[PDB]
Amino acid sequence: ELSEEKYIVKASSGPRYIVGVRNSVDRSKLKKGVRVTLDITTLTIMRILPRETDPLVYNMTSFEQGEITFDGIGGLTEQIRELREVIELPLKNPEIFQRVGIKPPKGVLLYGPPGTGKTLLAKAVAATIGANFIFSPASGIVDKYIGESARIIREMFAYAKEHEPCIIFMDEVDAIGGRRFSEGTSADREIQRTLMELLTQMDGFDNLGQTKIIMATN
Amino acid sequence: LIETVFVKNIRMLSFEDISKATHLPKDNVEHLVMRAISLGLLKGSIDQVNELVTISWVQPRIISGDQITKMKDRLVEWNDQVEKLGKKMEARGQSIWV
Amino acid sequence: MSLQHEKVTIAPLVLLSALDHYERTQTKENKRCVGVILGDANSSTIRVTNSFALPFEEDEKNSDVWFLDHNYIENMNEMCKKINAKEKLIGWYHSGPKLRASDLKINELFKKYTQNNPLLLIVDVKQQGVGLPTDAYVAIEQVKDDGTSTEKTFLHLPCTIEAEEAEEIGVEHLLRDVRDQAAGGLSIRLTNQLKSLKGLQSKLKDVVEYLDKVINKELPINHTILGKLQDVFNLLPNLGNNLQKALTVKTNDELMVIYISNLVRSIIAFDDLIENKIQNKKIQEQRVKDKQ
Amino acid sequence: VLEATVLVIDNSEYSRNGDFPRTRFEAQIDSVEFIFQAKRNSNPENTVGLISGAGANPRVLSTFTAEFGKILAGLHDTQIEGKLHMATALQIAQLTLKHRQNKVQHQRIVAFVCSPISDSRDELIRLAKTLKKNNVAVDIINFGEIEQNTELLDEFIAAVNNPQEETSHLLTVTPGPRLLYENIASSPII
Amino acid sequence: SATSGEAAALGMGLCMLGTGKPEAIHDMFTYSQETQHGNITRGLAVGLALINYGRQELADDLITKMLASDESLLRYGGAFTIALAYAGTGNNSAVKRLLHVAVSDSNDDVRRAAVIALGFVLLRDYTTVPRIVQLLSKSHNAHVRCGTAFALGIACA
Amino acid sequence: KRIQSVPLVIGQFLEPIDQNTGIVSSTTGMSYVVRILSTLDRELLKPSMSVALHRHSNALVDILPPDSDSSISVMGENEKPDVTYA
Amino acid sequence: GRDDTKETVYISSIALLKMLKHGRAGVPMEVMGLMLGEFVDDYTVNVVDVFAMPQSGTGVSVEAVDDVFQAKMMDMLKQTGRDQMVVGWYHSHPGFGCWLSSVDVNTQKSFEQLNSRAVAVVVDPIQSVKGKVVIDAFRLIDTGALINNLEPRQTTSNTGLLNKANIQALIHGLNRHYYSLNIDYHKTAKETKMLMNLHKEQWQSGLKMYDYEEKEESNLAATKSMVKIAEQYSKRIEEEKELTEEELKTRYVGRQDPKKHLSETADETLENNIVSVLTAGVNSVAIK
Ligand SMILES: Nc1ncnc2c1ncn2[C@@H]1O[C@H](COP(=O)(O)OP(=O)(O)OP(=O)(O)O)[C@@H](O)[C@H]1O
Ligand SMILES: [Mg+2]
Ligand SMILES: [Zn+2]
Repeated sequence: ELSEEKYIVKASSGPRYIVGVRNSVDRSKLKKGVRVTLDITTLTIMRILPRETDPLVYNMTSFEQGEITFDGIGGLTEQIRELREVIELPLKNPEIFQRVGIKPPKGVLLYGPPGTGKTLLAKAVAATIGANFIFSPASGIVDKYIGESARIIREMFAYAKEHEPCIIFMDEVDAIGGRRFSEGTSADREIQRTLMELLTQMDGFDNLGQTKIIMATN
Repeated sequence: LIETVFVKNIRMLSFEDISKATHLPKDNVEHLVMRAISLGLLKGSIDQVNELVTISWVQPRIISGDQITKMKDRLVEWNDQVEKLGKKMEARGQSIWV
Repeated sequence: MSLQHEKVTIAPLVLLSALDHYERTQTKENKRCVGVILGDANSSTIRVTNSFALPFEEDEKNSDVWFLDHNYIENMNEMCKKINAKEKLIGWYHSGPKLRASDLKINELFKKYTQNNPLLLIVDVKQQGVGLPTDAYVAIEQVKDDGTSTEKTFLHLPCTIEAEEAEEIGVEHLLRDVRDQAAGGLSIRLTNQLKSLKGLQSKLKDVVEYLDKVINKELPINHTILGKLQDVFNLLPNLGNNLQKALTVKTNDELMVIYISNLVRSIIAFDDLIENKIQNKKIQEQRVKDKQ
Repeated sequence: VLEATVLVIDNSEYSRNGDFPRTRFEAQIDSVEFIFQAKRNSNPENTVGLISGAGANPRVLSTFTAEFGKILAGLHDTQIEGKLHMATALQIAQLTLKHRQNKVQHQRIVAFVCSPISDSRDELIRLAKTLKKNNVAVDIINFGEIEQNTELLDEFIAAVNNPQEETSHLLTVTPGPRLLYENIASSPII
Repeated sequence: SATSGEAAALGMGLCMLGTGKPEAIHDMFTYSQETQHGNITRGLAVGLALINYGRQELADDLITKMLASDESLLRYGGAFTIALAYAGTGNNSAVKRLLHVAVSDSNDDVRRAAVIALGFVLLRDYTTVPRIVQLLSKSHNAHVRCGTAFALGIACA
Repeated sequence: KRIQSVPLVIGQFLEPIDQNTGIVSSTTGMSYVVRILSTLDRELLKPSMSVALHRHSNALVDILPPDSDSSISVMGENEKPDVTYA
Repeated sequence: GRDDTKETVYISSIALLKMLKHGRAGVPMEVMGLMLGEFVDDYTVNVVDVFAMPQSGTGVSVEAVDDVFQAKMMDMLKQTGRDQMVVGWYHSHPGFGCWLSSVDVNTQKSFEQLNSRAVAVVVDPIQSVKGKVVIDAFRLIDTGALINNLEPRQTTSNTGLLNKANIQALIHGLNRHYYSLNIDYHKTAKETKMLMNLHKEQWQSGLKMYDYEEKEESNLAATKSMVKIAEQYSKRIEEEKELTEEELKTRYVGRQDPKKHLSETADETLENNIVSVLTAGVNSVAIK
């Protein structure tokens, strides 16, 4: 906010601009981050559009539904308890987690032999319990263009902060989970940037507010 | 007290004058001025080591016809002083008044 | 009830529309011209921004024969709202030259159309004045100065002419022949000082004249005015003793600072002279050895 | 006929009385209704006005208009207070007639009086001759204090008495058990 | 009529040239301050300039009037009135006033007229003119440059 | 001061070549050699500045408070982490 | 008569101020309003004042030509004078520049089929600055006069040829569809005398000395800054001995030149100090 009538707005194209605002837009609701509309000719702020949801995030959270419930899962009853003590308990009883003093857990890395229920459990969690589920494939994040393999993760974690509680669930993470090479090629180097971006937005210079991450691999 | 302050004028006073003009003893004048200041009649300050009661702004009074002439003459003198100062200022710095 | 009468701000467009109105309807002498003062309010500083013409009529007779159209106010209101809904009626103005009898009476007609207390704006449209030709007069009810029934009368407010971005551009373009854009800072401040002194002298002469009138009883005796004058006299400081010494010591310090600053300016001029002489010598050498 | 008219209704304390049921105020409102309707039927181009002669100095309630909505809303918001300064009201009505939107409609005034005319007689005759000079036609419908008003009403009409122009018609109908607009329909109008 | 008005004013000025009739002066000056058409005002100004041809001291008035007038077209006529009153004389009152107008004025048209008038006044001292106008010929305002070009053209004809 | 309209492109000053020219890098991506406006405080043209550029000409026309172009912001109090040395 | 190039549109102060106020209030919508004036003659188009047409929900297109509003405003402006014609229309083009578009051309055609001499003045509140308000009227070319190639322009005077057509305006087509006109704001002595009041201070502010503590803190701070700047000046003079001109031409581009700061501080503090002394003395003498 350079002045009352001079703003520094970015553009989806990429260039920055020094843009004069209209007369009806409430100047109070103009801080770092708010999306605005720019007139194509004179580049003048018009509207105060709310936060954005990347289409590659709605395409993730808008999975069908899943008809299997916790009854359909058999044999797995102790591990169901262990998972539910992190998925359901913090989201519906954040008082025992206070007087006892435990820091609420964030990640639950389901793992086992291929074909025991590591994905069916996630489908049950999506159907049962609740909270805004975000199913995440491993390779469904990686894009050809530079940086977009990390911007997608950034929007994935930003959507959760505005939809608390969130149960973000990656899958087959051994695609972007590999032990970072020391002499890998160019392809394996851009992925490591994505692994850094994912890594920081769990314990970095910020606290994950109410986001739980479920993580499955073979 | 108020009428003597307004007649005798003088921003200062004395304990003896107030005692004579109010019939109170020279020891009760202090409490008299206490009441006067507290009630808002004056805004002065006492001094007992040397009895030199100091007076400031006094409660206003309705102005009679005679007082108008004195105030008018004082206005005339003030306006003449202002006009002379303005004339001197204009004459001295006419090179930069643009 | 809102107390919003502390400060009044007028954009030049309202006033110029007033002048255009007066020169348009061919108003001769004694014929006042009246319009509305559309603007924004509900804040401490009442701000006038736009105006329009009104079909005000009045014969120079009994003060109650004044006529003014009621439908015109609302009809202008609707169109102006269509153009801009941020400008609301905040009263009325008359084309000077001074307050008249019906000002209190007609103000009540605008009570319903206005939301707050209607604002009166006197406009010296024919320009007999020397200072600002605009002054505000909000009608308020206060006790009589003569110890009689409380009266609903006008109160003067400090009015300052100030323009916004839209109108400052036009004002600066229009008078871009007489304004001294060079001027100088200290010179313009000293000119302002002299103008303020002359204004003080004029107001003093007016007060003296009014007192001269009241001693001859052409006007009644107002005890509030006399009390204010006596307060003015009481507040007059006596200089010609402790205050005198404090003022003298401050003036001496201030002159010492002036001395230091002038010394700095002189040394800056010295460096400028040295550099300029060096460059002149270099130019002379250049021309001499390139000619030969 | 294109005829710009103003209706000087009276809301004085005497006009509050109820010799005509319900009240002289309500009867005056009904007469205003009838006059507006008749003028509309004669020609819709004619514009009518509403000026109240009471409530301190007279206050204009609406300018020359042909729509009943605004004036009728004004009729519901004019309290019965003050006296009838009919001289100032007539002067104001004359002032309004200068600003007809149609500058061809002839000037007409119909005034309702329900209180004594306690005005300067010479000034009243001067006003009447001024109205005649401007070709202004005035009609006065008297019901109420007929014993006094009729001393100055005939003088007004004999001072106006337009022979060839719009002739002024006086009505001093004594309070009777018939509808007021029926009484005013024939004699003053036609 | 704005099409015949300019020519009518110019012919009226030419017919009474040099005479300085005290009636045509008043008539044309009064009429110049009424006509809304722009062309007629300048035509009357030039006619007034032609009227005062030769009458050096007699045309001291109409110079205080027109060079202090409000309509920017009338000062354009004041410049030419100075040019034709003190024509071929080099009188210094006219030259000083012409310079003051040529530097201190808003309408550049009047600046050009004033510089052309300066060139007209010193026609009997053609040696000097390229010395006074040398400073004129380097001003930022282009109208002054055109004026001094015309002044040279008139002087050293 | 008319070129300072309010469509503008933020650039980054790189090197002052002359008194009235400079090498700016517009946000569009490519560097330019442009003429600096003769009203700016030329003492503020520090390298890697946040000067503004005219839309179609790229002539430098305004210098900005150098804490404005920043996409990264100084950590204030809403993001103040809540751990201690203890 | 094939018009002429010396035609000039005379805009009064009221018209220009209303134009700018209405243009700045609708950025970036291209608001439009009519233009009340009179046709003095073939060469002059007087303009008295303007009033605003409402901006319908169209956005950035000048197409709301509502007739009810125009008729009502014209008819009941007559009640208080302003008996004038519908000479032209003005619409603001904020940001782009002064030039007509196809929609503007169609609207001006509509106006020409009613008056045939209607100007199309185009304000531009965004790129206007205090002294160079950009304004220029337009009027459409005839039609098939391009067969004669004599677009209506008889250069019987140089007063029309002096103005130079804009560069980007020609891109949209200036001499191809609408020959440009001249613009001459005509003032009045009453208006220019008294618009001076915008920069006339209140009378009771000249003799007002400000609080006598800031006038000492400011002096002390200025003196300390002067000391530091003098030290920097000493080091500047020391460093200047061994520098070549190709650097000094660009040396003080990015760092504080410790000479203009010294002069600016000296002049500012001396002006403030002189004003303070004069105010103090003047009030001490005259007020008493
Ligand atoms: N406990 C269980 N009860 C019933 N069916 C089960 C159970 N565990 C797994 N399944 C079956 O597993 C299938 C779902 O895939 P599954 O859970 O075997 O994959 P996964 O091990 O998570 O895969 P990946 O190796 O890709 O990580 C379904 O057909 C479901 O019937
Ligand atoms: Mg699986
Ligand atoms: Zn357009």
